[PDB]
Amino acid sequence: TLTLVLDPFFWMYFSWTWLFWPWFIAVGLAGYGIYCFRKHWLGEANAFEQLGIVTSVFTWLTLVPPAYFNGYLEGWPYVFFLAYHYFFFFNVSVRKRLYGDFYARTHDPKWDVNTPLWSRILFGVGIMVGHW
Amino acid sequence: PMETQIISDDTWKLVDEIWDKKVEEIKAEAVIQIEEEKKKPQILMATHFF
Repeated sequence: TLTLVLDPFFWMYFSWTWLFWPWFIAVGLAGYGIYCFRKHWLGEANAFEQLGIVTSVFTWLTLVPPAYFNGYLEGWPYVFFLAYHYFFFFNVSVRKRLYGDFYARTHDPKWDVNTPLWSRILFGVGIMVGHW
Repeated sequence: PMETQIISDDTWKLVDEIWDKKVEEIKAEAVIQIEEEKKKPQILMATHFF
């Protein structure tokens, strides 16, 4: 560790790889998101991890598409990235206001609409293909 | 004595049924009263959008 810290070439190559910083957080958030998403699929995810999955999806659907295919963001991407966060937050806001909390109330199992998973992932893939 | 039998042998069965019902409910609720595993908020209720 000490011969790495005082190393000139290590720091110089560190600065060489300092050139590529915005794309590293954009990819590590994907790993953190898939980890939290597997945990939420298992079912022990706190609300922070769920909003983190939401944030990772919104970043790679409204911050990344013009960060890679243009190399730079100005104008629309920040506005629509926050607009998605703003638009996801009515089923969460209403269901904290007109409820005690977000705790799932016991209900009739045939009321919730369920669809085959291949159709769901087909819809998601089509939506991303349209946005990209 | 002048007194023949009174209210019934049927409403005694009714009050015995009530007694037995409440006794079984108390006995059941004294054993399986606490089984709590997890309470995760459904802050991603997917049926609303997805």
